[PDB]
Amino acid sequence: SGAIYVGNYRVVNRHLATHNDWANLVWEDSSRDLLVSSTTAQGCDTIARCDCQTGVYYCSSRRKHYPVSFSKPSLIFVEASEYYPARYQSHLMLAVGHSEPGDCGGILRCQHGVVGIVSTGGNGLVGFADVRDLLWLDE
Ligand SMILES: NC(=O)[C@H]1CCCN(C(=O)Cc2cccc3occc23)C1
Ligand SMILES: [Zn+2]
Repeated sequence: SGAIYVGNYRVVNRHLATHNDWANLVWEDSSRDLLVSSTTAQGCDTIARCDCQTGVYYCSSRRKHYPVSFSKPSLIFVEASEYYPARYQSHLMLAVGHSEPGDCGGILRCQHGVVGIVSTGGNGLVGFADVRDLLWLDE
């Protein structure tokens, strides 16, 4: 579990979105596993606007932060799940690192701010849904 809070927005994994998130929907994309909903309170996360390929993520299943090198956002095949059929997930970045299903929502950050959130994993890999292209999150 986990979310990004920036301005009047809440960014979460689309497969973990709540009834409240869907009742206050701003935008959602199944191909990215992202959903953004509106909030009454003000968010203070800084979103990174960069092409960094190194950063640090939070891994809830270990209660620890890990440094990682990660790939550029791209279309990566993801096996079928209870939430989606087998498909290519777009805007996804992979890294070598520990992850378990409950790790989704953990933030990945570089020196510039929030890069994205854990969205996939398995076999010593961890996948992050990128958020750096969503320029509208700031205004
Ligand atoms: N974006 C998707 O389509 C997700 C939906 C839920 C399932 N999923 C996973 O990758 C499950 C998983 C296994 C093992 C380590 C994992 O770390 C994070 C997630 C995960 C794909
Ligand atoms: Zn950066």
